[PDB]
Amino acid sequence: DGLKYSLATGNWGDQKKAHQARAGVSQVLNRLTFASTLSHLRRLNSPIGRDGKLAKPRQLHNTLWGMVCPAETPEGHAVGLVKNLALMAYISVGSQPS
Amino acid sequence: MIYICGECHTENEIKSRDPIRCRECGYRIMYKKRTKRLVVFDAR
Amino acid sequence: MIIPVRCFTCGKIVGNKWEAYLGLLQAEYTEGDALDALGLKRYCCRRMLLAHVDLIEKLLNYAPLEK
Amino acid sequence: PYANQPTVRITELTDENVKFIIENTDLAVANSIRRVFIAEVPIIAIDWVQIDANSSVLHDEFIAHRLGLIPLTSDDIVDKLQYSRDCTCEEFCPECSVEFTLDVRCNEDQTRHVTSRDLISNSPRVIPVTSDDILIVKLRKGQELRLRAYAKKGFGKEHAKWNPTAGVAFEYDPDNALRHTVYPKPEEWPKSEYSELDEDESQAPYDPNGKPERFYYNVESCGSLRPETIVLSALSGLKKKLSDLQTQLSHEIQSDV
Amino acid sequence: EVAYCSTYTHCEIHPSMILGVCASIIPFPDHNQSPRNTYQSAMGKQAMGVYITNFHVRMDTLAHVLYYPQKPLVTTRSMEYLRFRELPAGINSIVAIASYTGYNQEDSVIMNRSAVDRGFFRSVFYRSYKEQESKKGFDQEEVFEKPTRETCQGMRHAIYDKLDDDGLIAPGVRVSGDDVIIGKTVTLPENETKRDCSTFLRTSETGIVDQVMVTLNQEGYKFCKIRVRSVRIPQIGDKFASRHGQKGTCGIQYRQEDMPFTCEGITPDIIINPHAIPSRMTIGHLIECLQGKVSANKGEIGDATPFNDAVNVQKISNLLSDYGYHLRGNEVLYNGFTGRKITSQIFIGPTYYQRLKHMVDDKIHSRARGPIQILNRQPMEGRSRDGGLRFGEMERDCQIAHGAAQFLRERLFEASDPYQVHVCNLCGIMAIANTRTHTYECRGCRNKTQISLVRMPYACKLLFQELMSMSIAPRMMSV
Amino acid sequence: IWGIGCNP
Amino acid sequence: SACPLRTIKRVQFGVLSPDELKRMSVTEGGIKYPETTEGGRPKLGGLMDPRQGVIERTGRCQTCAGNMTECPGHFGHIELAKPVFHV
Amino acid sequence: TCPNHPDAILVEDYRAGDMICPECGLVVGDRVIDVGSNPLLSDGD
Amino acid sequence: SLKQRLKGKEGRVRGNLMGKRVDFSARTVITPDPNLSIDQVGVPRSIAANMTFAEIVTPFNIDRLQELVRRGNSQYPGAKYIIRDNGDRIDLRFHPKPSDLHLQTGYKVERHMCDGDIVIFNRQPTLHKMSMMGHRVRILPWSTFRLNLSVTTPYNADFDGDEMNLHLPQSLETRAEIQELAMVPRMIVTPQSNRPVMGIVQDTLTAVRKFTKRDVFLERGEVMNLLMFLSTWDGKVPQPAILKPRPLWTGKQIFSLIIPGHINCIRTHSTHPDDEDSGPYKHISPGDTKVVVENGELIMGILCKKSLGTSAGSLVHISYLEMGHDITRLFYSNIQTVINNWLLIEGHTIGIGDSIADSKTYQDIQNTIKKAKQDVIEVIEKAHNNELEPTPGNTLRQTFENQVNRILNDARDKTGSSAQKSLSEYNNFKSMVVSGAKGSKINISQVIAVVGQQNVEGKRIPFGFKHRTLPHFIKDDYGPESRGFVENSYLAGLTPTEFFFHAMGGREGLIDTAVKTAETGYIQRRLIKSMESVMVKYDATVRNSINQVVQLRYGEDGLAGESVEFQNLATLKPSN
Amino acid sequence: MNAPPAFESFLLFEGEKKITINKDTKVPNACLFTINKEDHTLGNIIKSQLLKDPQVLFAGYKVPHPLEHKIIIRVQTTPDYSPQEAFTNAITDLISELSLLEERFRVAIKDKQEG
Amino acid sequence: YRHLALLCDTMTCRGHLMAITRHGVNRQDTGPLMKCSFEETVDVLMEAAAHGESDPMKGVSENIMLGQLAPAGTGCFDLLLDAEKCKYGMEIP
Amino acid sequence: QANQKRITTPYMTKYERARVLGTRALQIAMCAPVMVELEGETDPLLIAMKELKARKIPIIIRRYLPDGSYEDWGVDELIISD
Amino acid sequence: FIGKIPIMLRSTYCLLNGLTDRDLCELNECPLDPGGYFIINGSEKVLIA
RNA sequence: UCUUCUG
Ligand SMILES: CO[C@@H]1[C@H](O)[C@H](n2cnc3c(=O)nc(N)[nH]c32)O[C@H]1COP(=O)(O)OP(=O)(O)OP(=O)(O)O
Ligand SMILES: [Mg+2]
Ligand SMILES: [Zn+2]
Ligand SMILES: [Zn+2]
Ligand SMILES: [Zn+2]
Ligand SMILES: [Zn+2]
Ligand SMILES: [Zn+2]
Ligand SMILES: [Zn+2]
Repeated sequence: DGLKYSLATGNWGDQKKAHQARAGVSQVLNRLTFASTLSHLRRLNSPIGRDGKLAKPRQLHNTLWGMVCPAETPEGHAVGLVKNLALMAYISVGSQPS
Repeated sequence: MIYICGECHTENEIKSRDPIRCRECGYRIMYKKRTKRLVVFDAR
Repeated sequence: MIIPVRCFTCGKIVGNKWEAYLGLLQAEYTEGDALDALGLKRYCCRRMLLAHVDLIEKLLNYAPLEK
Repeated sequence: PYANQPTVRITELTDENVKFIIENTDLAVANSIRRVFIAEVPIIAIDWVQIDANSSVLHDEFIAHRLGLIPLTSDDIVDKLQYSRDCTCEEFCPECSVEFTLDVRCNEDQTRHVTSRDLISNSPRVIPVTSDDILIVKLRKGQELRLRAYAKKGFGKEHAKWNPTAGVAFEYDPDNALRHTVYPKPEEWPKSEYSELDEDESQAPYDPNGKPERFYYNVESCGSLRPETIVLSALSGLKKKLSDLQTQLSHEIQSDV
Repeated sequence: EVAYCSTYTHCEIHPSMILGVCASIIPFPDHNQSPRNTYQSAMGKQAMGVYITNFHVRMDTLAHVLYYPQKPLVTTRSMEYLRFRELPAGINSIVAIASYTGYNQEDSVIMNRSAVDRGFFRSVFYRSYKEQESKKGFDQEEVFEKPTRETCQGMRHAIYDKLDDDGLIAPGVRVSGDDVIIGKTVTLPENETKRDCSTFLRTSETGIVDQVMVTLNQEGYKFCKIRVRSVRIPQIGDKFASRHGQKGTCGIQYRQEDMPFTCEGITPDIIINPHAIPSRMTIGHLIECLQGKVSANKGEIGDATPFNDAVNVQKISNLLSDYGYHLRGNEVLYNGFTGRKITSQIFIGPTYYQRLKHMVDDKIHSRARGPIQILNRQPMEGRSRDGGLRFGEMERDCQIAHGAAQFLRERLFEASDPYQVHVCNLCGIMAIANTRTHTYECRGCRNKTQISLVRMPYACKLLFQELMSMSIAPRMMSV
Repeated sequence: IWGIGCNP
Repeated sequence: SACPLRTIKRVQFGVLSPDELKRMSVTEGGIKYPETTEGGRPKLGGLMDPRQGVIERTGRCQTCAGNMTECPGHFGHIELAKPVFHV
Repeated sequence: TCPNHPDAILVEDYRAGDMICPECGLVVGDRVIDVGSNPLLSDGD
Repeated sequence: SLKQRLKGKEGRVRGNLMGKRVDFSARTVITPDPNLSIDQVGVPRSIAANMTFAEIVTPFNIDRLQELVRRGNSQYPGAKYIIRDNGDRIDLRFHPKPSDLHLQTGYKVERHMCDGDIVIFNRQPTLHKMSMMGHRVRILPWSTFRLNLSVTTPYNADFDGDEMNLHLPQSLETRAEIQELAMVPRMIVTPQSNRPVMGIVQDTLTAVRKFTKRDVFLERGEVMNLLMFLSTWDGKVPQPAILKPRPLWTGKQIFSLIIPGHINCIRTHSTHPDDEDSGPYKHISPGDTKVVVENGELIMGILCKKSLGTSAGSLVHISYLEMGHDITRLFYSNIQTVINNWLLIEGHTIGIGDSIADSKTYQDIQNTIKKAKQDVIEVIEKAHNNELEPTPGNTLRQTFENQVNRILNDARDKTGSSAQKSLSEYNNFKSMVVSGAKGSKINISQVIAVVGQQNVEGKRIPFGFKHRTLPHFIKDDYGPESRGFVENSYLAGLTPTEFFFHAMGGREGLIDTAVKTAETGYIQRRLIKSMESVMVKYDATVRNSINQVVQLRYGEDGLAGESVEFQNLATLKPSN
Repeated sequence: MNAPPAFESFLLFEGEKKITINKDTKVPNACLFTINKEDHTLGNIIKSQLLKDPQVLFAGYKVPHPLEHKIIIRVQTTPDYSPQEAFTNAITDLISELSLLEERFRVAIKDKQEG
Repeated sequence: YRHLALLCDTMTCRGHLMAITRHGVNRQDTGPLMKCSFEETVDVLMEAAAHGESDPMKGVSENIMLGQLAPAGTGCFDLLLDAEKCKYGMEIP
Repeated sequence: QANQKRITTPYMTKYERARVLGTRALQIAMCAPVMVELEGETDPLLIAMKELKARKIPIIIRRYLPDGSYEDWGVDELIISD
Repeated sequence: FIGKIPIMLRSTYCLLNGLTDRDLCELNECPLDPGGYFIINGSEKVLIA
């Protein structure tokens, strides 16, 4: 139930405690077009609040060359706060340091 | 009141308040058959 | 999903030409040569056959809902 | 104050194409004839479909649309047939319609291509331009399509299914002499197939007195009607439209006075 | 070369891989303005096409599938890995950038009605409705059956004839708005028989039932999903966009006779205003039209990788010059209405146009004396609930600026929440009032004579009562 | 996108 | 309906007197029962008081024949055992 | 409860939310639908 | 809590009292319609059928309302309800007794909305007063609201998925208020800037420039067709400007018939040479600029954004100020119809042939860029040798950036000017820029010559990586390409690094748009709340609700803002 | 949902007149003809033939709205000629032109085949 | 200039610089309901209740809230019927 | 106030014209007698416009000065803003 | 037994892993479907990074 | 209560 709840609701935490829960994770997949499905799967979400209008986290940074698509961002209140991976980008799964 | 079955595609008549299970396969996903009344389609 | 009857722009019947186009492609004709042989001359008609994606075969792969 | 006397020369006449030149005619008349080719030449095409069984991947309305677009031979019977609105009988009768019936089931493992040849007409004259074939739908094994359809007379102004022609080519003043189109760079533009100029000269010298005349046509048919018959029927139908206007105008003129 | 760096340690595989999935479908991205590529990335997510090949099996809410998808005539090499050829979203359309009748002005688009009749940009909309027969209630059982007006005390006057014995409409039956897709009945505890619990079609759906399925869900209760199919012929409100950020509705539809025609007989499927291009600087659209003309004539799908250096406009122009057309892609057009050559030569070429999910039928709403909310006794909100449009505070400020006091009063009081209250004259607090008994008395004063009727919005009455519950007394005195 | 004095 | 129609020309704001609250409230003796339901539905001296307001969209409140529209609702009072500061 | 029709069944309506006498069309009740609006576990809490 | 309910937005105080959801309102997508007049709006039939305006039965209109009652809800020009004297409402849909259908004076029949019904049209956000204007209703057979293109500028609406709200007044009093205060023709001129709000736009502006050129000559039949779409034509064909050899009218001659009444106006075309006024040919203008209208006739000049647009002294502004609002409404509509029907003959297009320039121009642009890069290199070498001297008030880094930016900007502008020289008369980019319909000289320059420097946060592209903009460039590279200068044009295509830098600039633009919307909304609301109650009393003093005198006379001269005009005193400047 | 039926473009609904003749008060010897359920096809031919007539001072056709189906034709003739007469004669001339064209097209067809 | 001068005059009318904020606007001695519509809301109402403030009902927002006709244009004046003129003229109906 | 010493503008304000025409039209719709002979005018608002042109509307406008006094201008006395 | 873990589609622990396209068609699952989403309560959910 | 779009 814990795993199922956190996936279904979109709140990352427990049922009793929503104070530390992070909303916006586990959205329903968009199936309007195959491109929408693919882009929804390859998506990054910056944790900066949408309500704050400070522009530094939104601007495209030089270090996003080849890791994140420069053009593909939502236009509106989340410009630059939602990003899509580039085609060749591969996020590291992780390894032991031993 | 004839339900086509997803798994084995065999029509099974089901009465009201009867379990939705297809005989000969046991699948629980049934489809209602196409209505007998006919609809005129304009080719337009 | 299936080759359209009657090319949209002019209206020439192009639905009878899909299998012939595929066969000519198998005969090692270039796509332009196959379009020329089929009689498609205006670029509106050639767009129909050249850009068609036959998804109905992929749909036919699935087993029928009723046998 | 009287109509110009037009002339016609037919340069090419094939099974699917007619090229002709109309001379000593106004531009408005020529363009209206071109327009009548597309929108006001009556043809018989399917307009009513009752689908009994459709197990194909394409949905029912998809099949109905594709059936409507299939051309049907209407060379001579279209003049005899009456519009469904004109016919006194309720719904459709052999005088006002033609009945097509299609029954195909795929029992072989190989995919069955439902083609226009599988359409069966009660009237021998109206056939789906078969005498390859237009593919209505492809059927997997165990999939069945059975339908019954009626075909009505109509013209392209209602729906494009009743458009006799594939492409009507209309061109006048092949070498720009009336300067109806002003080329920014005359040299770049390709010469017309009907152009009479030498290769050196891109445009003919401007003729202020000249007016549009000697209009060039190229009418291609879908096989529903003979390409000659499209032109003749268009001329006759435009003549009928003008005559109906004249009758109604006489009624109004007499009634007012 | 002239020495810049002699210590390169790595090399890029290809610069076009910086772009993502949605931006990779843009042809000639480097020839567009940057905001336009950003806008196309969002519009391409909303385009219509076959989303997945197993769409017949799937029962999804709000599924659109285009009749005749086509792969782009001008395609990027990176599109192959996105499987855009396999599942395209859009149709190559002969597009003329011209001002024809003024109906393509702003961002609108003139579309060919004859092409629309021949299947151009036709789509199907599937909507699935789910209902669960819940027996969890102690004495409440939501049985699936066809409700009967005489048998069920609670019922509705919408059409119930469609429902079969099981309470589920059979596939292949047309359903118009306000028809009963599923009939369900909750047995009513006899405190001392039936409150209707059927599900009704969304207004103006006007579709034919495609599939009806009956299963058992996770909870084990009987589950029924019904999918309704509606074909969607393009109209004069539907939104169409190219791959270069140019979005616009369909201004008007002209038949093939009315559309301008080339000498060959080709009439544009879509006419877009020339005024869209310059300010937006989407030259990629123009280069795509040129490459599409060359590709359709040559018979090879054109290459539009972002950074190529082997494909230039001049090379495409020469290639087109070989095929008998003007090198820059312009064509002499004839006016459909009169037949006269248009003096300017119009730029015509094939361009991949998409059809977005936003359609006028789904976005049209009208409200007139509909249901009201419980808490505020004000009109509902939303198209589904027949809600009225909100008259915001900015709107009321505009009306104040106009000086239209009575329209402001109608819109903010009479149209929304008219109400009447009885207020004691001696004390501003409202007083109990029995209209049928015709006795009106005020508590706290022991006064009956001095009571006055006051017309106020119900929201204002609620505000005053909420102030009273906070111990504030909003004593409204007529004097 | 033009210059420092223009627009971005 | 017999009362003349008047338009408010002045709104006077003041803190409600506890005595005035006692007199004005239709509920007498306060809300003695936390439960909202007695005799099945209605709990006299409870949170859901028939005299306080119209219930179920068909009933009539005891004080007036509201029929869910005419009645503006009527206030009730709770007599706190020991006084409490208002926030 | 149509005043001119003793014992008349008033048909419900969804468009405006009212019960209307079917034989004369009189609207009895103007806007009287509005919105029209776990008991198993435990009890009243 | 109670305070929580009242306090927040969407609470009782603001979300349910100051604004609230309303009945008799409708919303759908808007699409263009050049044929509709300025005041007309095209309403779909379903929206018109749902919305009803109650009409009182009078002895004059009893027959018409009786026919509407007989038609019922099903037939479109029908009546949904009958409201009797008692207040009883007879819904006609459910069967009404034939006795009930009978009408007498005092009954109120709720007819369906018909052609000519005044409605209020709104588009959120409602920034200014012109965003809610009263439109007459014309029912047309599709499901989109259709409004004239000139009316788009007040609403700031284009037809790319936009939507608008339709509110139908339900009483004769409020209908008269809208008719006489908020109708579109009455609000052509804004009091904000004493300029006309609405002007000829898009195809009609671009085509009016071409129509009004000296070159345009119209033959007899074309003049017939153009005059057919002129609503105010006297029925008299003007005598052609060229009687022989062949009778040929001129574009100005036909446009003079559009001009209302007798309006006198002198304006200048956008391409007016500065030296022309001083030198000879001042009145016989060689370039056909200097628009002059005498006695409501276009003597000379090429019309453009300045003459027919939203600016002070425009022909439309002089029409509203002199002729009145009604004749000006007809003026707008007639310009649109006649010019749009001429555009069918002439036509407009945008193609790649417009973007491409002569080879010599391309070589000149390339040479300018070469020498600019050399100059930036020289400045860099001066900075490295420390020969550069700091500008007063600036650090050496700031002064280096200043000089480098000056060099790059001068090169950018020079390349743009060369590109603009290359443009021919037939070039359509130039047509749209010159007419003012859309675009700018900057856009042409970027399309043809050089995109320009990409600046983020007011500086060249910053060093996101350690001391270098992108991993491909060498550390400590202050040269033109490294810091963001895009040498290639849009037609030529941006190199990959330039593509990323251009994306950075465009992202800054998008972010600025998104931020500005919210901040400006807050400012606007606060201003309105502070000054909402201030008004001109019958003393003509401007007082608030407390009756405190804000101003003794409005604007200190007691005049309204729309009537005033710009004028020169002419006693001030001259010498004694 | 609000789409007009396709047959509405060319079919007169009951009680609609194909031609209505209303005189023009502004100018002498001018009549304004309204043709219902017709399009540019008929209007352009009629206007052209009217313009060919020396006695017709003015002749033009206008479709008031593309969504609606109507033609308005304004004909002004010299005194001693009537606008209605000009309209009738224009229709007769157009019919004669079309008939002659049909005969010559049939002859051309017969000559092209087997010749 | 009228629109600029009006804002400047409203801000500096009282003799102390009145910011267009909750503080400056709400401090001015307007009606409590009008203050309630702008920002502070409930707190303004509580203070007004404590001090026994009375709303003059001369403001536009206050009349809008209570559903009465606003004192704005078309509400500044009150129309009265003219009996003598009603008697005169031709009373056709 | 007295009939003398009227300080308000002689011209009818736009808002007064709007409300007078609307009110008179509402009265005409309720079968009030119409002073001006109608030439086949059935719409109440148009008849009200005709009456306003003839200055026969039977309404007297009471203009409230900010000091609390009122000045009663008849519709006839006021100059029409048109 | 300590519980149930939702399974991302077409991952190694899903039933669809290592299945030929014909077999995916036999299960009425599209060969081109990317995977990478969980089916929780009948709806496909995607964990945004 | 959320998320996602549309301006
Ligand atoms: C032109 O201004 C409009 C309006 O100001 C209104 N609007 C839009 N979004 C918002 C928002 O979030 N908040 C508020 N308050 N208003 C908003 O939309 C603005 C423009 O936006 P755009 O720049 O995308 O318009 P294209 O230039 O893009 O037009 P294409 O070529 O696609 O048709
Ligand atoms: Mg827009
Ligand atoms: Zn089975
Ligand atoms: Zn074609
Ligand atoms: Zn028959
Ligand atoms: Zn009291
Ligand atoms: Zn009560
Ligand atoms: Zn009754």
